[PDB]
Amino acid sequence: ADFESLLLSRPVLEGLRAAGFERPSPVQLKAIPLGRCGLDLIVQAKSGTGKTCVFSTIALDSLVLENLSTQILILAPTREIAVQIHSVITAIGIKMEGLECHVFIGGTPLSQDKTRLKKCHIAVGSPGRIKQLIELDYLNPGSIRLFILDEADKLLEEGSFQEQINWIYSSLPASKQMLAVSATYPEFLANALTKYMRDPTFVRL
Ligand SMILES: Nc1ncnc2c1ncn2[C@@H]1O[C@H](COP(=O)(O)OP(=O)(O)O)[C@@H](O)[C@H]1O
Repeated sequence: ADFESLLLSRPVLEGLRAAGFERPSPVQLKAIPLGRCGLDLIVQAKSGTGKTCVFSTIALDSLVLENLSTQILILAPTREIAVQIHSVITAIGIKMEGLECHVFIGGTPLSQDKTRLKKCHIAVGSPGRIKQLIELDYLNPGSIRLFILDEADKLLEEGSFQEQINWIYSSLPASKQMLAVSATYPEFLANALTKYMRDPTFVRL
């Protein structure tokens, strides 16, 4: 089956092909329609199966491009992974004129993040910086409808970002979709995600 059978919009289809993604991987076949349906997803599959591309594709297909507002928030456990996500979104979104996707990490002045957030469809960042930006109302979360956790195991493990993610989650609108993707699903992650997803759909190979 091809990407067309997944009912993606033409700009996303064209972007996928331009970015070198000719046919969906098994996890993409399963997860993309469920993502388009608006369901909360837990996608658990090993590294390299295509999970980053899954959520990036669901995200881009969901965007109202003509509304220059932050509709999608994506968290990553490291600065490098935040940038990797940005690279994937920018590649697949290459046919979407005026797409604004930006990375929010430590080391840039907050005043510059403030300016960048005035033109930002998709915010990608680390939990600490994103929390700070929401607290300052530099990122007003009122237009966010899709909240994505990449490497959710690493995000929510002991000594990581559960407190900040709980806080961010609570700041978001009541009505929203969440996606969590992870290589593993240990008890701590199963338990943590009950805070955010009432009755998630699981996607596994
Ligand atoms: N449909 C596809 N066709 C070809 N290559 C793909 C496809 N989806 C992902 N890839 C590539 O496979 C690798 C792993 O994808 P990624 O989305 O990073 O997986 P994960 O997040 O599960 O580790 C990357 O190099 C990515 O560019």
